[PDB]
Amino acid sequence: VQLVQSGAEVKKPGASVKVSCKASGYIFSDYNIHWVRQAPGQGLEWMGWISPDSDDTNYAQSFQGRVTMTRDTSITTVYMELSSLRSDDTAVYFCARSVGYCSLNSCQRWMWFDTWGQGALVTVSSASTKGPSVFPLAPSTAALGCLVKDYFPEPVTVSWNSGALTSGVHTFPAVLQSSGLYSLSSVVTVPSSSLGTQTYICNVNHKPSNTKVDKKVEPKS
Amino acid sequence: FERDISTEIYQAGNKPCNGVAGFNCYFPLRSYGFRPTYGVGHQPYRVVV
Amino acid sequence: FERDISTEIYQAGNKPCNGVAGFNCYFPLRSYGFRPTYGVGHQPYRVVV
Amino acid sequence: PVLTQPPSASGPPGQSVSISCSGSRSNIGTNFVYWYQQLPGAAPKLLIYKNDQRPSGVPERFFGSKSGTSASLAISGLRSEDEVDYYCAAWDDSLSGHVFGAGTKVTVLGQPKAAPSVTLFPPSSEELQANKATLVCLISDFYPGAVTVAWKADSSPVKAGVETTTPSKQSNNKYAASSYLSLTPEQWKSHRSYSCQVTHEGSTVEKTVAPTE
Amino acid sequence: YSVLYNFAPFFAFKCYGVSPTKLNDLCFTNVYADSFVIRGNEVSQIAPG
Repeated sequence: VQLVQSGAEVKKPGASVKVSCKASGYIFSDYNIHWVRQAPGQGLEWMGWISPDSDDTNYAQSFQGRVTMTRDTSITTVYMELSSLRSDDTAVYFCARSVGYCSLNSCQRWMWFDTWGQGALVTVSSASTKGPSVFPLAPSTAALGCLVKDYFPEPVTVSWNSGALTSGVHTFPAVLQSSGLYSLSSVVTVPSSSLGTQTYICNVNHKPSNTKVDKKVEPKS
Repeated sequence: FERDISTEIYQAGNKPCNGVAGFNCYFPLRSYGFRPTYGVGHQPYRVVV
Repeated sequence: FERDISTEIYQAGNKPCNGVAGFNCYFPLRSYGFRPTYGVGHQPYRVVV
Repeated sequence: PVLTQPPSASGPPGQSVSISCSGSRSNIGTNFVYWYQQLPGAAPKLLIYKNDQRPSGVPERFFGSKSGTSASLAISGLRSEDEVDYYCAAWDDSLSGHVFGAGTKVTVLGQPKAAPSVTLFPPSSEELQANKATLVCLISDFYPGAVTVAWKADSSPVKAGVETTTPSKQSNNKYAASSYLSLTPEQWKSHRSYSCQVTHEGSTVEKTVAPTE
Repeated sequence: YSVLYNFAPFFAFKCYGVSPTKLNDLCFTNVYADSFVIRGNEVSQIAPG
């Protein structure tokens, strides 16, 4: 079976998310679907369950006015609507297929989740959208990095000289600051046989902006 | 001709099972099983009096 | 409601074994042992019926 | 409320490790408990239901148990897949909703202590002609996380808008961190040298690079 | 059936058939008993059917 769903990007607080868990491999009239969120560090939180055949939705005692449900049959999907979001529950949402059909709250005695949907990275942030920017780094053999700062939306693909001459690529996590922007770095392990005679070119690719820049290294000793 | 809606666990031993069950006390409610792959004599009928 | 015992050597292949082992003449008795280091499920339970 | 769980009941491989899941009167003791298996950075899945039977594909080695108010799962021996988190959950009539666990992590009994590899990376002249100077200090090949990062500009310790990252997972099973600041060019020209204080476990490894190199 | 209660709480009292709480006056004709020790990972595998 498959529980595939789309991935919504970063959105400002005060709006509603839009993710649809597509149902396939089974009939959409007997399997109850469940929606949960998973914050890092702590455990899991339960939101509610949806009847597949009728609009019979029962909600938890945690969130009542924030969450509102609707369903459809011909497309065989589900609509998510979380009005007035707050930036305190940045978590990945999962759709879990549970065997068994029930309509009342007392049914939750022989209920379990067999398979769960894959990860859909969805969060809320106010960071502005920005195109990729490449800045060089002076070498100190000698090694140098590729500083990429203030790019949105994430992520970008690091293509060191378009794959023509690269070795020892590294990945770095994005730092957290009060501005909300994020940065990326890529340092390559290179020998001392090419320092000033051959110049290194670092290129990055960003899909939503469709723009590209380049750096100009000036090695000195 | 009487009605009974109880969720309290019915004890079946010696210790008072007010809210603890699993050792010697059983839950008085159980679920039905209605599969189309079952026999003809194990199919649900919607009966009305 | 019947009891049986396996003194003979089980035949898992094609080899004449009436007191000798081999790659197919497996003994039908496998060791368990009681050590106080296994898990609770691996710890033996006493079943009377 | 939430089910009480131990933080980390880790155990060495080769012998059985017992994990407990203690609840309340209404959280557990009247319903059936369930145990959920989740890979790190992936979706969870069910391990055992109703304390008696397991799904198809679930190995028999696994076992589940209950004690009236606490649930226990039994695993015998740890392997390359048994370094994963264990979640315990059930349902209650008090809140009329699902009650999920807190979180438990088990690990085998992994690199020993080592020396940091500090690289001093001055900014290029493209940043200086952009009227800025981003000073960075890149570190790799260290485990565990004990690098006491500090800032010393050889005139006065100044910290303002410091962007440093935690030691995260690398591609060579090591850790890496950095130190980012878009410093003004006059502040960098006013300081004769910049040496990032890299002190791991006491055995510090430091380096310095002249501005003219 | 007083020996069933004063020998500590039992881990797996789950069984299929007549409940022992109503066997006080239900006299029977023939009955047999037997016991064995098996791994606790298959103690739930001892059930009719």
